[PDB]
Amino acid sequence: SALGKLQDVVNQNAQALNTLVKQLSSNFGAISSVLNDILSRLDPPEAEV
Amino acid sequence: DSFVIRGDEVRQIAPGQTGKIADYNYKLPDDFTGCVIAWNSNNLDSKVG
Repeated sequence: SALGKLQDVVNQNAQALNTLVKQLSSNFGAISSVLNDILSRLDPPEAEV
Repeated sequence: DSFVIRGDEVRQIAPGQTGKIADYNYKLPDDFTGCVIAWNSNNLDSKVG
């Protein structure tokens, strides 16, 4: 518990990157989180929306 | 563009719509900025037999 500042900075950066990667896999109200499946299942207008 | 279609297939010739007429006869661009104007021609375009 002596190198707390540097470890905290590294942990914050890693946590931000991991949070961004997890947020990549969020629906945001869409049908699915993967675009290939959305393109396959839906017609071009609804898939585009 | 002029063409004689069936009454049931007037909806097909809209932007981003699919059907036999849409994909094999007349395709409307999804970004169509125009007017689909249709009227009955039963007297003019139907012949006995």
